Amino acid sequence: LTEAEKRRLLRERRQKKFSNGGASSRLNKITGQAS
Amino acid sequence: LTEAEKRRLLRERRQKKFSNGGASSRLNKIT
Amino acid sequence: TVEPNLHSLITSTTHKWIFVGGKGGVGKTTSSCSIAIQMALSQPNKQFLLISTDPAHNLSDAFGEKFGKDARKVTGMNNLSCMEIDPSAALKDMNDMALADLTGSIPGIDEALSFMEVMKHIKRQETFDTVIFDTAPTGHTLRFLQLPNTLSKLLEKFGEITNKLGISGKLNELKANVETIRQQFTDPDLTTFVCVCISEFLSLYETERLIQELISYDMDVNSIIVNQLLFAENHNCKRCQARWKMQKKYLDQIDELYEDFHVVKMPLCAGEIRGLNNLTKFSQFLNKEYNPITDGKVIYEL
Amino acid sequence: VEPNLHSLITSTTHKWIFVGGKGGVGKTTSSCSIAIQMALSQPNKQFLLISTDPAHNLSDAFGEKFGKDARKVTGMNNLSCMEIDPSAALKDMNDMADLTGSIPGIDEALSFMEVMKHIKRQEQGEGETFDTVIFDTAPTGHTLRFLQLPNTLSKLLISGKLNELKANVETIRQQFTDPDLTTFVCVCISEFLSLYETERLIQELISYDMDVNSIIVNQLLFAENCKRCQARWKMQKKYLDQIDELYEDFHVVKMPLCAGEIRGLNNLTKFSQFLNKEYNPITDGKVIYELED
Ligand SMILES: Nc1ncnc2c1ncn2[C@@H]1O[C@H](COP(=O)(O)OP(=O)(O)O)[C@@H](O)[C@H]1O
Ligand SMILES: Nc1ncnc2c1ncn2[C@@H]1O[C@H](COP(=O)(O)OP(=O)(O)O)[C@@H](O)[C@H]1O
Ligand code: ALF
Ligand code: ALF
Ligand SMILES: [Mg+2]
Ligand SMILES: [Mg+2]
Ligand SMILES: [Zn+2]
Repeated sequence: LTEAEKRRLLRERRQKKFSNGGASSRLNKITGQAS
Repeated sequence: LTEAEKRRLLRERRQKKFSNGGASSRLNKIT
Repeated sequence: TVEPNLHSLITSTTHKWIFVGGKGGVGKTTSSCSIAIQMALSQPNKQFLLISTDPAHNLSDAFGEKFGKDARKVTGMNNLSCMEIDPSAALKDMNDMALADLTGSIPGIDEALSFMEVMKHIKRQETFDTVIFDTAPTGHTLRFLQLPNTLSKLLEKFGEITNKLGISGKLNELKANVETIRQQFTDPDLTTFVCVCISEFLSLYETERLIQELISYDMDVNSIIVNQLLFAENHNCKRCQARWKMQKKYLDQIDELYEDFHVVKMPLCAGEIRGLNNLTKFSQFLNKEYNPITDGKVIYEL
Repeated sequence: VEPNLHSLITSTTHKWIFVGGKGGVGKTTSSCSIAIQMALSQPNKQFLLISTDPAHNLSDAFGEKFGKDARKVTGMNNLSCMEIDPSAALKDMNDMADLTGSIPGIDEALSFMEVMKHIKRQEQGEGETFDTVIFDTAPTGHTLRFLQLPNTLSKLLISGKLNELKANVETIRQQFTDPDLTTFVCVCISEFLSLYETERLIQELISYDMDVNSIIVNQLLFAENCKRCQARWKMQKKYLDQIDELYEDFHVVKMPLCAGEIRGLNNLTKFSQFLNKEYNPITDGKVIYELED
């Protein structure tokens, strides 16, 4: 796994976490788990 | 000193410290 | 000498406008919540409103409940409310009641909208008895506090353009409203600006410059909260002791620089301070000064 | 994902590096540190650190006076700092408006003009510009307004010289949205207010097509290696566990709370090493006590 391949994989992964309701889900995870 | 007297005095003293070149002086003593 | 607390302000029956400001992350939101709680608890018959002017709002996050563009009571308080100014909504409403997207993201729109909110209160003056502002960090709050002046000039210039480019009634209304605000903001019994800082060079120097700038606008400042203090002279680790030595070095300068001010020294607690209960507990030390010997256990009581 | 900024420090493509986050988390401290690391790593290149916080701290951080015109940091050959005083800048343009000097937003307007000025100098092959600019930004809320500006302006838009500004706005938008050219480094502390704010900030930046791939978690206690410290570390660790999960696709760079403030080239340099090679509490522990005056 070259650095170029890994850079590209990580980039796609980051973007995907914020797509398709993933954004609101992440926020709920933060607030939901707080006191 | 009454409550009102102390208030006016401090107001004046606070003001005096920044009057003329007071402000510039205060900056130098910090730096 | 000058009492190391905010008791006078907390019990004030004159103040209408209380700004809480200073450098980023020093505890503006924490302190402004604390002052407001203390005012509301000390003055049960008055109605208080805490307004956030930081575009990145934290009132909801600090109290752990949802506030927004419309003022709403803090759960567990009879006489304290919070409002987080909402630009999208504010402009949506203007657009409806008379583009609003593109001006909704123009730098400066936050300070503009916050000031407009002040203008609405003035016009209703002629509500809440006292408004506490949880302000944006230093740099942008100075822009807000310059508005009365910046604005009277812009309005004057706007009228000149109109004369040249062939309404006067509304400009005058606007100008008259700005004037009332300038008058009230520069009245020491009606408005004060409480500074918050930490005992470190970057905060101290910024606080001095902020205060000089405020005094030059004829804004009153007589109070400074020094937050997140270690008091490590009162089982403290090597890090705490070195850091406290630093804090004390600046605390000594603070004592001399601000001898004519209420300097209110607040402890770093053993956790973040959130929710009504913990904010109230912390807030007691703005009213009655923290004594590291006697009150030390409170920092573990969150 | 390596817990450092080594890839960024040694980048040969980046021209614009923003450093942002909630108030007081360490934006100025980190931006100086990142800038020092890059200048040390790339002696053949010239770096400019610009403060877009209207309440400037670069002069306070290094302990010498900067201003609207770039000045080299004492002890470096290839790092400079800039802090614009809007009232001065406007007076110089007038000579070459006190109304405008105190209009809310004037700060972001002039910061933006400086960017446009740099773009133009480069397009015109002026021999003396900087290769890379690092922005020490204001706290979150106003930094978002700044970063919204290319687009907000792009929509908004003698008329020729109007459209000349149009083309510049587009050029900036193109570069800010190019991950080889521009990146935004978040700084946070491991507490709820900062965490939640950071996630919201990142969600906004990504919606702007701004690259975000690195986060600095600052002021960490690492107390497992004093009751207050022990309790505060437990809190930090709780959020740190959330951070590790949330940002597992990011460079997450964990920085220690030092035994004093970090000011002056020597101290900032010493701190900065841990952006390049990750701090190891067991190994590097001694360093948090090695700050000079
Ligand atoms: N004295 C204190 N002890 C412990 N935590 C504190 C103290 N003052 C503030 N905090 C915490 O430090 C962080 C910054 O405080 P905050 O009120 O958000 O600052 P500002 O509003 O000026 O940005 C928050 O996480 C808050 O919980
Ligand atoms: N890791 C650290 N250890 C000790 N002091 C720190 C650390 N990071 C920042 N500081 C200090 O904390 C304060 C806030 O940092 P600063 O860079 O001004 O923040 P921001 O630019 O985000 O407002 C400053 O006094 C700075 O010297
Ligand atoms: F308080 Al700052 F950058 F100085 F957030
Ligand atoms: F970081 Al702040 F008010 F939340 F300065
Ligand atoms: Mg705040
Ligand atoms: Mg800063
Ligand atoms: Zn300790």
